[PDB]
Amino acid sequence: AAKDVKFGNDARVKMLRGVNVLADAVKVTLGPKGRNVVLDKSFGAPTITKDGVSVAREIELEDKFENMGAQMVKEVASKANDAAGDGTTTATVLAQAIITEGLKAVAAGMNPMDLKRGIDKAVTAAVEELKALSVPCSDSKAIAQVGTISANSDETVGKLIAEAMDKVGKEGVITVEDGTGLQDELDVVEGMQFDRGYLSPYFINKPETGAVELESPFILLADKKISNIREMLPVLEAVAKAGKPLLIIAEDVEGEALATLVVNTMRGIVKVAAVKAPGFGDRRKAMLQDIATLTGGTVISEEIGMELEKATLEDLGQAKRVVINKDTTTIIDGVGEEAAIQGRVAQIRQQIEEATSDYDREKLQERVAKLAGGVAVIKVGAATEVEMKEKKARVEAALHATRAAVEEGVVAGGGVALIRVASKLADLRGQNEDQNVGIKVALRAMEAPLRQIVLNCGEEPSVVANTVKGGDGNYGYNAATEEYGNMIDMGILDPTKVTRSALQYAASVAGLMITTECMVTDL
Amino acid sequence: AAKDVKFGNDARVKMLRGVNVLADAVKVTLGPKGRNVVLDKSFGAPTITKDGVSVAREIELEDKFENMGAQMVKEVASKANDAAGDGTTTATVLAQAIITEGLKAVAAGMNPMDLKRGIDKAVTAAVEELKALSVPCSDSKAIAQVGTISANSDETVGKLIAEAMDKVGKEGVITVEDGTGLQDELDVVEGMQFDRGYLSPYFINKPETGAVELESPFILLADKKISNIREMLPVLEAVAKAGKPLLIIAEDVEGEALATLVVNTMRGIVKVAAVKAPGFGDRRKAMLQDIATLTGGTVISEEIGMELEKATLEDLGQAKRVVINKDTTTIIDGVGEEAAIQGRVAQIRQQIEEATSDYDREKLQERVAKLAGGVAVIKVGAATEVEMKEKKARVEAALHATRAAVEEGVVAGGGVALIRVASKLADLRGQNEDQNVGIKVALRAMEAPLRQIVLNCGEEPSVVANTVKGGDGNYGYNAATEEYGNMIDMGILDPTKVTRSALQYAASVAGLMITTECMVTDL
Amino acid sequence: AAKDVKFGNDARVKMLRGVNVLADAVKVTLGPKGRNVVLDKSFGAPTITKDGVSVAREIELEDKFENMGAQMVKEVASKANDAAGDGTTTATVLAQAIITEGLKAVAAGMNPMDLKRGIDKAVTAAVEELKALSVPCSDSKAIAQVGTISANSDETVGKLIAEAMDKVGKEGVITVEDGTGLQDELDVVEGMQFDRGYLSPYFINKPETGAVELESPFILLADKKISNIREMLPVLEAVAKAGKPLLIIAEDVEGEALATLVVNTMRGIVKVAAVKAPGFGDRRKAMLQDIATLTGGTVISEEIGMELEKATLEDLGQAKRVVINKDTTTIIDGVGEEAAIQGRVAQIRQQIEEATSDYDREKLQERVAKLAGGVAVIKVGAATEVEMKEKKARVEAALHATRAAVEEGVVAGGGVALIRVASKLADLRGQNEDQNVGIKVALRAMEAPLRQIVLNCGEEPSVVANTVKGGDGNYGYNAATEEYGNMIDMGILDPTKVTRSALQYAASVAGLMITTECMVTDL
Ligand SMILES: Nc1ncnc2c1ncn2[C@@H]1O[C@H](COP(=O)(O)OP(=O)(O)OP(=O)(O)O)[C@@H](O)[C@H]1O
Ligand SMILES: [Mg+2]
Repeated sequence: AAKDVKFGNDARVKMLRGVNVLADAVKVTLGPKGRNVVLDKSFGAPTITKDGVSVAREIELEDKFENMGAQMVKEVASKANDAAGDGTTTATVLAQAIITEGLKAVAAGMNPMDLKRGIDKAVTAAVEELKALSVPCSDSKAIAQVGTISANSDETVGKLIAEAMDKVGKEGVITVEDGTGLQDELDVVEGMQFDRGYLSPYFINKPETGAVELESPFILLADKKISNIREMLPVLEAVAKAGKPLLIIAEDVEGEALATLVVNTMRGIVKVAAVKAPGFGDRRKAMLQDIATLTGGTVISEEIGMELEKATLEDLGQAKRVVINKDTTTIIDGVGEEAAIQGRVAQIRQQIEEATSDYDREKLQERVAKLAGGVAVIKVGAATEVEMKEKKARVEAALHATRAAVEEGVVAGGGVALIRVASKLADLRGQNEDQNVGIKVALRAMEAPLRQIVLNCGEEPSVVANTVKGGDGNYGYNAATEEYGNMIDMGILDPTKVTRSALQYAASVAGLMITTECMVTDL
Repeated sequence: AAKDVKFGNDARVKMLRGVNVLADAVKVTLGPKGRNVVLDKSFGAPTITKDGVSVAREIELEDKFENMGAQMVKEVASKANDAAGDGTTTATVLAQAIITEGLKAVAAGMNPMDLKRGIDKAVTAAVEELKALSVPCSDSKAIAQVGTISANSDETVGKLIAEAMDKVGKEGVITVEDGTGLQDELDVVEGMQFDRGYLSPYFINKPETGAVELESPFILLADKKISNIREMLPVLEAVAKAGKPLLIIAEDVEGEALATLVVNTMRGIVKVAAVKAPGFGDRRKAMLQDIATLTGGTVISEEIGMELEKATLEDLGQAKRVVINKDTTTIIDGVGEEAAIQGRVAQIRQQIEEATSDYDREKLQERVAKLAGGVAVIKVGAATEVEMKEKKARVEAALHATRAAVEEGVVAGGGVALIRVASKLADLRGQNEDQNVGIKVALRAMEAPLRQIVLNCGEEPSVVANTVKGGDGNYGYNAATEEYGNMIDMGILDPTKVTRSALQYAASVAGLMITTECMVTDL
Repeated sequence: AAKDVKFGNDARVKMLRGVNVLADAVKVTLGPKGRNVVLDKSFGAPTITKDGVSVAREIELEDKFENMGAQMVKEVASKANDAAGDGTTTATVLAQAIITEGLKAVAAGMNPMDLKRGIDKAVTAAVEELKALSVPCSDSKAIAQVGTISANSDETVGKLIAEAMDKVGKEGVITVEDGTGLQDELDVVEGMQFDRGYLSPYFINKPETGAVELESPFILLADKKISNIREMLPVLEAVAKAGKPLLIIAEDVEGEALATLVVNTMRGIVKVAAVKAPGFGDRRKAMLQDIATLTGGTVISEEIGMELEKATLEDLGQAKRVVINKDTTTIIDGVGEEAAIQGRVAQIRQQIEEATSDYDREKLQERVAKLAGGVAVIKVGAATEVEMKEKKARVEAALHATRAAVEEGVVAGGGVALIRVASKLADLRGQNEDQNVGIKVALRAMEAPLRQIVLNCGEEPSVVANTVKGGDGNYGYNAATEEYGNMIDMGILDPTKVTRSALQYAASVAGLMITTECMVTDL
């Protein structure tokens, strides 16, 4: 394209404008008194929403430069939600704050690199402080309390989570499914989960949540790199004859002919999803075995002279359901052979006993944990299909909030934790003055979420912030009841992981953007 | 595509303008002295109408923001007509009123969230007041009086309704069909009705009323989720050979291949409609059985290893006629086996006797009520096909009006009930002053319908409103005769359900719109 | 030409906007926190001053409506400014707050008349509270502090004022002159000041103040009025030989005969001034004698039979310089005779004792006092001439404020009095709600200026205001200290009169602005 190139402050004002549109649109929804946002749809009537993630998804600007600013913050802030299951809007609010004051200082002649070092330092210390402020959430009593809090004070949801976690471990794999009636059901089943997402976003299925569900799919295990459809057609035909969907777990699927056809062609004729095999090197092969035995299928390895051209249906494994997302694949009910699965777990258990290094032992037991761990399936029952569907959503939300809570504890919600740790860091300094203003920039930015929340309440944000800061510990402002108090006692908290991810990612883009001297885009 | 984003008062004036165009166009038709509205048609000569619903359907604005305002109010107001069988225009008039004054207050600096709380409170109390003001309509004498009133004082229509309702219960399923001659006919027949509408609006048949009629259709019962046409083609072919239309009652039909072909392809070759099975969980399966026995067909369940690939015509049930709409499916004459149907009803009746909980008993008898209830078919006879067709329409209307009347009674029509309950709530207050103006905003809005009605009469609306308010009970203004009096005695009333739905939905959008800070639309 | 007229809110908005613009600049400047200010001039090099007013003076609004609205505030403010000597800004600040609220109320549609009444009522109450609150001016140390306030942390000015004040006496008038050199000089000047107006503004000299200063004025004293030229003429002839500027003292000059000839006939190229002789009756004569002695000139009376014509220049005394203002005319230094002046004083002094009556004593004592007191002159040095002018202006302002402050007594500054009174005021209720709101508005207005100072501080005025209100007695916030302490103890006090004056004027303006439905402008 002939390009349009901008440098320094020119590129600065451009990015700031794009960020302000994105942040201002999204932040109106912040807090219990958050306002609505109308998103036009050609499909029919507009959508009125308060989900800041939905709003962000719709933000695209006309000016190429401003749009670059917005798309940058959107990409990083989204990583927060992916990591902690929440944090995107807060990440956006913080990012806008750091970027606004950062660029002001830059334009005032301060050194961008120093400013960033200062911002980065304040964030390091602040994360330490949050870690210290964190209230743990380990015992089943705590787990349930967090669960119900997340489920809008639903004692039943908290119970479900706590029960599932107890029956499968706090770091065990738990799924949520539709109930068969009024009563909730919970049953551990043969399954597994690995950190590998879909190869193509175009594999997204009915689940609007950005995931893909496959009922009774055929699992295809091939440690080869499939770039062409030719040597896979026979399998595809057989699968098609079965009418069942397919899950391709290979070393990697290349977008030359395979991923191309699998997506561009299979837009209705079949249901095929593809993901990379877990791990690398030799472990990649071993793990595929675990998955194979688990699903009862066999792996096609060129090493053994296995040919996908001859891969029959009996080679393919199967599971009651499979759910894949951005960065994870969960095999819910492997049709494997109980004894076979137990045999492998034992085989690996033996290998662990005869391990000659910590690294070997560690990875070895991570594998047995997956196989021997199983999947806990929660079946949300209710009186009506509507209630059932609504409760199910609540359970899914509470489950992600609670898991984050068990991992890093919990902290005063309502934007109070950030304003708390910030008030502590008032004496923090750096290698020099620029670095110092960098530190101040971040500390002041940490007050943005609470001030926004109080803004939507029709209250004075600088007065409430001033008050909350003067307090100590988990003392804050409850925007729901609009009264001060102990945030934790008032049941207003966030998993420390989301507040952390939000701050870190926010500081990440803010740092990159503050140290950007040139922007290039098509005319 | 690049978006155009508006915040605060800017988005405010935009929505208000779009709402005023929609409301002003529709409200000219309000009352006995309502004016006409000409709707251009490319198809030929323009249509002159007084049906406010038809007018609304045509309203689309050029400005993307203003159009969003109009489409919002149209979507919610339509829910009133769907719920109570009327109320859309009143809902629009009220909505415009609440929104107009609400936004004024917002722009005056009042808290949007408070204003909405106040509006919401006044509506809660007002609905209580309407409930108190309601004159019941239960005895057959009342039922007939309401019926004839709705049928433009036709004693025969009232009789028909009362007779049908008596022969099948006030909450029983009653249909209206074309007569075979001069005399009206009424006969209860084997049938059923469940709250499940068409999956695709594109299934609408000849009935312009937004419904779909199917003569002697083949009912296909499958508790599976049909997303692909492949495993259903054989059935479709067989059905095609029969020339009879088809009704697909499945767990859900996904728009991947099935709903896609069934709609996009079957635009003339066949007549196929699809709806979701009633209920969820285990009840979904049980109910499908009821429907199966009722229509004489069998359900295809993967659990039993049933394959749609082998679903022959004998598996499909049949009914004399089936009528599906936005949110309901009515099986008018099941070709089921009398004894079989009686057997099931007995079987379930036994289950009720051995029930171990209120929830079980309740749902169990709801099912027997459907099967054992049957459908009352009214056959509108007349001297000429024109008369027959016109009377039939009257019967259908009177039948919505009367059913709504039996459910929640009846109240002074002519916009008098709303202005009545409002005059009572003059001392109502809230948590604060903003909330108070919120309350006033709603109370003043409740006078809009009557004032509009009187406006179309060429009379002074503030004088008539002032007078009606000073009165008491069902005392109001009869815009037909243009004299004051007792609305109920003058036979000018509305089912309490429509006045309620109108107010609630109106306050709903008005509330959302008043608490909207940002609008996003394509450039 | 044609005028554009606006009515209702539209008129109001223009005024409001205009008011805000003017107010905003003023508000920031006001308070020691605010920085001084320099004013640009197209005319020439920029003018350097430290006045809130000046900013207002500079500010003109392009929009006629806005400008006019702005003008209204300024004019009132100036009036307050003159009387108070200070608090120009305060009035402006107060007015703006009041106006905005009042306008909002107008937006409310409450009848503004009540609001104005309420405001007036509130003002009256506040005034009473203030008066009680106010305490007598403290000693010179306080005076210096008072001076410093006018100083805006100009220590020297306060010192100068105090020093000048001490020597002269508070009662004694102090005059400011440009410094001879960088070092300030304070010289007491012998001479008497008597409060006499200048007959015509025409006489009024070049300087903006309009006080007329004559260099080496010649003083002619006549008891008799100067009827006509002819009697004058022989005086004039001597004067022609003269040509040093002439000052004339006469009991009165009948305007037409003298003035008509003088103005029309006489170019008046030589500077001339006329003043009425101080006092009336014998006392007036006595005063004249005192003046005459001080001048060293002689007075001619009909009773003496001395002729003006006969009287030569020698009879006329000379003064080093004379300054005349409308209120008063003073002679900075008559050449006089040292012995003569002293002798006269003694003679008068003897007379004072001699007279039995108080009345006689008072007149005599007053007469002696004037001569004895003399006038005090203050010179302001500066690094540069420009600075000196700026300094001088500040000094002058301080002096007036100080003088006013002392007589009035001092009240806590910082708008502490205003806030304090308001709380009491709040309890008071207006006759009707509309009045009530207005009353509240006035109270709110009072609070605001405290906030503005706080804002300059950058401290959140809310907390400060709240804290200030909470404290009983004199409780306030010292900007400089940024510590809470008694205002009196702090010694930062604003004059009661100034505070009172500003408030009243602001209220008046605000009320007027609110009332004014319509504005008219030229096209
Ligand atoms: N250290 C201080 N703490 C509190 N308030 C102070 C302090 N020093 C002065 N002030 C206040 O600042 C105001 C005086 O400033 P300024 O003279 O600018 O206001 P103004 O008289 O209204 O404006 P102008 O003098 O331009 O008319 C008074 O209310 C005074 O009490
Ligand atoms: Mg001042």
